[PDB]
Amino acid sequence: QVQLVESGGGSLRLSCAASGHTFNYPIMGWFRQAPGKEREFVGAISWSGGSTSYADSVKDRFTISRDNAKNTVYLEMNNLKPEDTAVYYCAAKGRYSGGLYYPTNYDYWGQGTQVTV
Amino acid sequence: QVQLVESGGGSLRLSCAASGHTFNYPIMGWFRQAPGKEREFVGAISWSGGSTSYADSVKDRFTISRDNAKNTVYLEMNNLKPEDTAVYYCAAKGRYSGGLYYPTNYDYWGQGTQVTV
Amino acid sequence: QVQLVESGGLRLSCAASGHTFNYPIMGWFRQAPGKEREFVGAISWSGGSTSYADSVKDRFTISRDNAKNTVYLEMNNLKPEDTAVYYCAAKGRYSGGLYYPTNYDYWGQGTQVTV
Amino acid sequence: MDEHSCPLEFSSYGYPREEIVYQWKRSSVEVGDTRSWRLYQFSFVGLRNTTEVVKTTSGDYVVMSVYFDLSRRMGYFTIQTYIPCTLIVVLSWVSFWINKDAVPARTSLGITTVLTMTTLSTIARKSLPKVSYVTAMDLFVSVCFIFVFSALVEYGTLHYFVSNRKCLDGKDCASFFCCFEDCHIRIAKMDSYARIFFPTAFCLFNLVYWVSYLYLG
Amino acid sequence: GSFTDFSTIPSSAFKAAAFFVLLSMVLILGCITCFSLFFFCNTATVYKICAWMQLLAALCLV
Amino acid sequence: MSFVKETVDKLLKGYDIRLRPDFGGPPVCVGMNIDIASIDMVSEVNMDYTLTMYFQQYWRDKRLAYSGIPLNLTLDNRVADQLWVPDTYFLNDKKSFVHGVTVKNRMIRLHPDGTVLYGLRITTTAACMMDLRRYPLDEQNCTLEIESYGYTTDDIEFYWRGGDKAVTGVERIELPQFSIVEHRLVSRNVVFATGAYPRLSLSFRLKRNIGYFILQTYMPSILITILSWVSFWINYDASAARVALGITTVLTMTTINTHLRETLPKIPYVKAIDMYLMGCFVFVFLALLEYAFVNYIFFGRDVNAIDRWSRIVFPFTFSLFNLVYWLYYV
Amino acid sequence: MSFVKETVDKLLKGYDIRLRPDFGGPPVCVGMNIDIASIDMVSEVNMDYTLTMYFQQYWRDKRLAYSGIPLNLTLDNRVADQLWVPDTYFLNDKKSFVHGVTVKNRMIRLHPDGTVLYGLRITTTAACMMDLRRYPLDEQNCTLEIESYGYTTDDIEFYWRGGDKAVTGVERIELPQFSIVEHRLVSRNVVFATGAYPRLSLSFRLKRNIGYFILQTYMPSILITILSWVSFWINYDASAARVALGITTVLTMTTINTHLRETL
Amino acid sequence: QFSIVEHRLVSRNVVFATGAYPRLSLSFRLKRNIGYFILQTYMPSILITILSWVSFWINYDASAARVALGITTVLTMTTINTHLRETLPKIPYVKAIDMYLMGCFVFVFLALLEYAFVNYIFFGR
Ligand SMILES: *[C@@H]1O[C@H](CO)[C@@H](O[C@@H]2O[C@H](CO)[C@@H](O[C@@H]3O[C@H](CO[C@H]4O[C@H](CO[C@H]5O[C@H](CO)[C@@H](O)[C@H](O)[C@@H]5O)[C@@H](O)[C@H](O[C@H]5O[C@H](CO)[C@@H](O)[C@H](O)[C@@H]5O[C@H]5O[C@H](CO)[C@@H](O)[C@H](O)[C@@H]5O)[C@@H]4O)[C@@H](O)[C@H](O[C@H]4O[C@H](CO)[C@@H](O)[C@H](O)[C@@H]4O)[C@@H]3O)[C@H](O)[C@H]2NC(C)=O)[C@H](O)[C@H]1NC(C)=O
Ligand SMILES: *[C@@H]1O[C@H](CO)[C@@H](O[C@@H]2O[C@H](CO)[C@@H](O[C@@H]3O[C@H](CO[C@H]4O[C@H](CO[C@H]5O[C@H](CO)[C@@H](O)[C@H](O)[C@@H]5O)[C@@H](O)[C@H](O[C@H]5O[C@H](CO)[C@@H](O)[C@H](O)[C@@H]5O)[C@@H]4O)[C@@H](O)[C@H](O[C@H]4O[C@H](CO)[C@@H](O)[C@H](O)[C@@H]4O)[C@@H]3O)[C@H](O)[C@H]2NC(C)=O)[C@H](O)[C@H]1NC(C)=O
Ligand SMILES: CCCCCCCC/C=C\CCCCCCCC(=O)O[C@H](COC(=O)CCCCCCCCCCCCCCC)COP(=O)(O)OC[C@@H](O)CO
Ligand SMILES: *[C@@H]1O[C@H](CO)[C@@H](O[C@@H]2O[C@H](CO)[C@@H](O[C@@H]3O[C@H](CO)[C@@H](O)[C@H](O)[C@@H]3O)[C@H](O)[C@H]2NC(C)=O)[C@H](O)[C@H]1NC(C)=O
Ligand SMILES: CCCCCCCCCCCC(=O)OC[C@H](COP(=O)([O-])O)OC(=O)CCCCCCCCCCC
Ligand SMILES: CC(C)CCC[C@@H](C)[C@H]1CC[C@H]2[C@@H]3CC=C4C[C@@H](O)CC[C@]4(C)[C@H]3CC[C@]12C
Ligand SMILES: CCCCCCCCCCCCCCCC
Ligand SMILES: CCCCCCCCCCCCCCCC
Ligand SMILES: CCCCCCCCCCCCCCCC
Ligand SMILES: CCCCCCCCCC
Ligand SMILES: CCCCCCCCCC
Ligand SMILES: CCCCCCCCCC
Ligand SMILES: CCCCCC
Ligand SMILES: CCCCCC
Repeated sequence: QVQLVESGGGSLRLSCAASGHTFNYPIMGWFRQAPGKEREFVGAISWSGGSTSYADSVKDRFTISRDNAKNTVYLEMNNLKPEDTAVYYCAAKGRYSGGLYYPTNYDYWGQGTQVTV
Repeated sequence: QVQLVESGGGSLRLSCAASGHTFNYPIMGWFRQAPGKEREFVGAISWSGGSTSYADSVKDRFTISRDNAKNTVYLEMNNLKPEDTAVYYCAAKGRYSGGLYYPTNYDYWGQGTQVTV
Repeated sequence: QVQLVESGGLRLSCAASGHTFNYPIMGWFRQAPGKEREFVGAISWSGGSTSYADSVKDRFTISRDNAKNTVYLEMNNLKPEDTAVYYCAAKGRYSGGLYYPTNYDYWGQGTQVTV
Repeated sequence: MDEHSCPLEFSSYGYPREEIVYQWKRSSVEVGDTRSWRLYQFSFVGLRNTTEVVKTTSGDYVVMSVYFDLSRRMGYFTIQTYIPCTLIVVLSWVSFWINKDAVPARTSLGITTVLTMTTLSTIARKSLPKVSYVTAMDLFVSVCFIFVFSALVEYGTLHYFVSNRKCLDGKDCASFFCCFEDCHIRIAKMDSYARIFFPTAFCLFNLVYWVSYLYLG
Repeated sequence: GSFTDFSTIPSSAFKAAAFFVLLSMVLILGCITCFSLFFFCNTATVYKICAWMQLLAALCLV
Repeated sequence: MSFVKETVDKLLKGYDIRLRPDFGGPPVCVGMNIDIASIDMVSEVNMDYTLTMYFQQYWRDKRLAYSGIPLNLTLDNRVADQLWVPDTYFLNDKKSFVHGVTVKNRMIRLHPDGTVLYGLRITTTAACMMDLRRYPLDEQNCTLEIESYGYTTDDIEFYWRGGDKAVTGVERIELPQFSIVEHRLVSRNVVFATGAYPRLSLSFRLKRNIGYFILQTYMPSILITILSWVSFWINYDASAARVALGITTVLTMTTINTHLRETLPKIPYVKAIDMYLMGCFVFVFLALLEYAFVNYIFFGRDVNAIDRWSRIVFPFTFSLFNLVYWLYYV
Repeated sequence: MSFVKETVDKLLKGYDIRLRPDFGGPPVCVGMNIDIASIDMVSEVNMDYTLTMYFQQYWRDKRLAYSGIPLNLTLDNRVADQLWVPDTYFLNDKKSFVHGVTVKNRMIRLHPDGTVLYGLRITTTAACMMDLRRYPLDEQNCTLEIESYGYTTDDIEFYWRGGDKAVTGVERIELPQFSIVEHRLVSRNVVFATGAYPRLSLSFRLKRNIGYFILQTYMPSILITILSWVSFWINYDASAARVALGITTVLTMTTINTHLRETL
Repeated sequence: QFSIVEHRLVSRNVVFATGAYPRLSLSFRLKRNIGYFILQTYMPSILITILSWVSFWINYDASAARVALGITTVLTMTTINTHLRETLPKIPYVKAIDMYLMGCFVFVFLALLEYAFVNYIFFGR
């Protein structure tokens, strides 16, 4: 039972905070849905916050960090493109769940923050 | 990464010093390139320094040594002969690389030092 | 590297010097003129176990001590057939049976005894 | 001071009672020389055979069980824990007979006694599987710790109070019951009380403890 | 079931009953110790001390 | 007897052990249930737990359908090698085996409607990641994940036979240190690049019992801190007594910490028990520092005002710290 | 149903298990893929780490090509004895096994073109030498080396299928003390006397967490040292107090250091 | 630690209701080697016990010295006895070394009790 709240939205910094049984859902990731498009993978990060993995289409211009004293993941943006406009969602996944790139393996989703550039 | 520097070019004792992650590349060895003859294996010494291996042509005359004061690897050239003239290199090898006598297995190489006597 | 020096005209003694630990079991052999070496006895590193040949049972005994001279052979009930030179010998840890002399290395200097 | 009945059960894995039925032979279980058994820290008391029909999901299965009764031997722990703890608690009472003016001596005695009790308490829970509940020997060690702590606090109170300070066939309900009259700067006699009060209480507890586990446990 | 374990008592009412009987036993044992206190303290105070102790034990037991 | 033998031969004759029941068609549905014999070890140092169970699986194979025999043939276990069985495996397992005494603990039973029952007595050392940040005031989630290795949801389907009553025997488990609070059964379809794989999950929520730590850890520490408070009430000039009492309390605290953490499991990161023990250590250290201040100020160079403040401050501060600790972690 | 059975029977007929594909031809290009599940029990005393993974090998055998069956087969265990597979092994292993419950965790999948996929579920104990001269502030670099046993690079050529995306599931590892800072993939040819053998390598960088040690080990010793310093403010005339404080501080330091040795 | 003193061979037919069954036996008599115990476990206990006797020669008015000596030798004896439990084999059984350690503990306890007696009698009331 984990609840996610997304904040934020050239240089942006989203902060998805989690509350509840976060240890049961350590692998926390970011997706984005452009309007009229299917949801796509953007990034993922582990419990220790040192195992980031980004999709090839958003590599070298994104960053993900984590902190556990205040349970939160920060998505730090960089030089954007017009295609980056979308509703960005934050999700959590449990150990022994499956692959990262598919959204069905993620249980608890966020409300989604709109970003336009 | 490790950077290897050679000096000390009768008896002319060479000196070979390493800087960096020298632990990841424990074994270091001496090779020589003569004019017109490819690189050949002169000797090798391990991390502890209590074990060494020399080639047949140069056995019983040279004594490689290890001190670790400045990551130094001495050679102790002795009983020199005119045929034993060549640009000497000192190189480092990884823990799992294979044979000693083959230059291809060595990763980091020195610039080389010329000895003529 | 073990050097064996044995003495005896009766209590025969054998002193082993060097890396004696690598050659724990040590023993005594005999040979008379015109005859081949024959096993007399053997003693192990601990000293609590012994081995003797049938021909020298109940008569000759072997004992071990600390320090250097760790092999003593006590001789009782001598016979004219016992006239021979006796050799001290040492054997490695992982080697064959005691009875066979070729398994032994670092032989000692044979002491002559004539009843 | 615990007794146990270890079972050993067996049955057909797949064949229910309507397919295979085990049966004990007359005096089937044969114990060899009971002196030839490796039972240390435990004494064999006997055994017994049983049989039952267990209702599992697959079906009804005939289960045959042999129970072995084992009684623990309280020889190791009598010399390891019970006797040292009792002797340390006895040593705690030595302070009551030392002169009160020997402050460093009594303080060192009490605190080092507490330290020794702490050291002894560590080896208490070695053989057990770190059970949450409290066993007998743990309770004994805890009570001994409380006695030594109480003795040290008693001396502290004595030192502080002696050194750092200079209507119906009865009577008034308050005074007939409560003896507040002539009551108190008689703290100086506390050691004289403790010399009888601290030993005696321990004995009572000790007595009850052993009874509560030996004859009626 | 044993008083040492507190995950085997059927209900907290039994826990409270066992606790109160514990205090009763402790109080009566304390006065039995106070029997040995007569040599120093006067009787008129020691009898009162056990009177109060026994009354408290009675209240705990009831 | 001859009829049954010929029927069994006919069933096993011309049988392929290499095509799932209804190969070309809807996926085969395998209903599975477990009987937990015991949960023996729960190791935090290794972060796993040992579990013995009577795994049982049920499927329907029309190739093994027989008629005229009004009974459920419980065949010898070796026939499992001659029949198709699922490729089920435990995903979060580190080491497991099937017991083989007196024979291979295995079960094959062929009902006359093609329904095959397959049973195995299995011991598994399943991984259980743990969060010992509130240790010993912690509540873990251990799990067992069951999944098909080769086939996917389009070929094989898993479901808990009997709903929530599939897993039995959990109530009879008596763990020494933990207490089983709940068990949950979950069924999912994990999506992979190749396809969706069925999965089942059996999740226990263990709760640690704070009865050993309260008796061995907290009580000695509290009493030693109280003894430092006793050190406060001694005369200022009696330096030997106060110094010995304070330093021996510090030594006792170090002894408690060392022996305790040696006996307890070693987990290399911060735990609540460490914070409590270290708070007690800091308090006993502060007591001796307070005596040093008293000795230097007055005796070095009758009211003893610092002692008067300390007598009230230290018990109050320790009570406040104790309440903060027992509120934050409980 | 029987058609695929006779097809696989025909495939097995005329197949030489002892001979690799294209004995005289160019080397078979075999791709490796790994999906990690745990690096639990990174032992410092034994200098090894236990690793669980799912390990696919991917190659192309033309001898096993079939047509007329668009379905890709999953013919597994009879094929595990009746087909040639690479002789891949882990060089720095100390003890390893393939999980066997409920069935043997192995999978052979064939394709009409002749492509073969061979998946295993392997738990290994791979050696990892550690430089503890800066412990507990150390940073280690463990490795898993994968190599062909007998065949030389002119016969078998290893490569990381998918490039840097070959190894997956790195985010799933959660060790108590260490934290994976980086993972790297390398492909080399090691030159022995026999010849140049292929090699793949999967390296992890592990950074140790310091909080436990500073909480338990260092600044408690600092506090005891301060308690030793407290002796200087005590009056010089008092002898029992200062001597007792100093010697008991020495005893406490010895106890702390010795017990830290006893669990390290 | 051991030393084979003597070894024996036995051959016999064990009698049972089914019938006589052949049987052989190879026995060794192992003697444990002292020196890792007499120098190493017994000697420190004896030295600590001898140290406990030092209190009888110190003056009776030295309360702090004698009390500290007695209680600290008791503490050291408990330390030795507790930490030898993990040194020796973890087999709960009343061994001889346990009796020796218990005797030494009783002796140091009696020394401290003797100091209590003399302090109460000759110094206090
Ligand atoms: C943990 O510790 C371990 C050590 O214990 C660390 O391992 C080391 O990690 C390094 C990365 O951090 C690795 O570096 C990379 O090594 C590669 C090895 O490749 C070998 O083969 C290469 C060719 O292979 C292809 O060949 C052709 C290509 O067309 C085709 O057949 C195939 O495609 C083949 O795959 C080859 O280039 C490399 O080198 C040597 O070739 C011959 C050998 O006789 C000689 O020319 C040289 O000896 C040569 O190497 C050296 O010389 C060049 C000269 O320019 C120097 O610049 C080099 O520094 C070196 O001294 C290999 O034999 C490399 O391919 C790879 O190259 C890329 O990166 C470098 C560095 O930026 C660039 O210079 C290159 O241009 C290229 O972009 C890179 O060097 C180490 O191999 C690896 N060591 C071991 C023992 O495994 C590990 O990282 C640590 N990790 C953690 C997490 O802590
Ligand atoms: C110990 O800790 C662990 C930590 O992991 C914890 O694990 C979680 O436990 C909870 C239960 O407490 C699990 O939650 C449930 O999941 C059920 C299964 O969900 C899947 O299937 C849904 C469709 O149902 C079909 O599922 C299969 C398909 O083959 C089969 O059984 C049937 O065909 C069945 O119809 C599917 O919708 C769902 O998808 C998720 O994501 C999609 C979007 O991607 C979203 O649309 C869904 O809503 C869903 O979030 C998933 O794939 C699920 O059925 C169950 O639902 C109940 O809730 C609904 C309301 O949501 C009620 O209407 C219904 O009546 C049930 O009450 C519930 O959601 C969770 O999955 C575990 N975590 C993991 C990682 O597995 C343990 O519980 C802890 N235990 C203890 C004792 O402490
Ligand atoms: C000189 C003076 C002498 C006299 C005084 C001496 C000192 C005092 C000595 C003993 C009394 C100890 C007080 C005990 C109070 C706490 C006791 C307690 O925890 O109650 C639990 C109730 O169950 C439940 O709801 C489970 C939840 C329990 C949550 C309890 C909160 C912790 C409170 C922290 C207490 C702080 C004070 C400790 C000081 C010693 C019992 O289940 P436990 O937990 O055992 O295991 C789980 C179970 O399943 C094991 O079988
Ligand atoms: C039998 O096996 C073959 C071989 O794996 C399966 O073919 C695979 O088919 C899928 C679906 O088209 C391919 O996925 C595609 O990948 C490309 C490249 O990433 C992507 O651009 C496409 O959008 C699509 O996702 C897959 O690549 C292909 N396999 C290979 C090796 O190329 C076939 O589907 C299997 N049979 C059945 C019934 O699934
Ligand atoms: C195995 C040990 C056996 C020892 C038994 C030795 C016989 C002791 C019997 C006690 C009676 C006695 O000896 O009287 C001596 C003094 C007299 O006191 P005073 O009025 O002359 O000041 O008053 C005393 O009684 C001496 C003080 C006794 C207090 C002993 C405290 C230690 C005991 C603690 C455990 C209860
Ligand atoms: C010192 C004086 C004043 C008070 C002493 C009280 C003693 C006798 C009390 C305190 C705690 C008690 C124990 C508490 C729990 C149990 C478990 C039960 O299954 C048997 C009785 C037993 C073992 C009790 C025996 C009596 C006991 C030891
Ligand atoms: C089989 C032996 C069991 C152990 C029996 C107890 C050993 C003897 C203990 C002696 C206690 C002496 C206490 C000191 C005061 C007399
Ligand atoms: C096993 C026989 C019955 C129990 C024997 C217990 C002997 C040791 C008890 C410890 C001494 C308790 C009494 C102390 C009196 C001060
Ligand atoms: C004057 C009360 C008795 C003092 C004797 C010393 C006992 C010290 C123990 C700690 C008790 C602290 C209680 C709070 C007092 C303000
Ligand atoms: C007569 C003086 C001594 C009295 C002491 C009290 C009795 C002994 C209690 C153990
Ligand atoms: C270092 C601990 C002792 C410091 C005492 C400082 C006293 C100074 C006068 C307030
Ligand atoms: C060994 C116990 C203490 C020895 C004291 C020495 C006394 C000397 C008497 C002449
Ligand atoms: C652990 C913090 C203790 C602070 C006491 C003042
Ligand atoms: C901690 C108490 C300090 C008092 C200073 C007057």
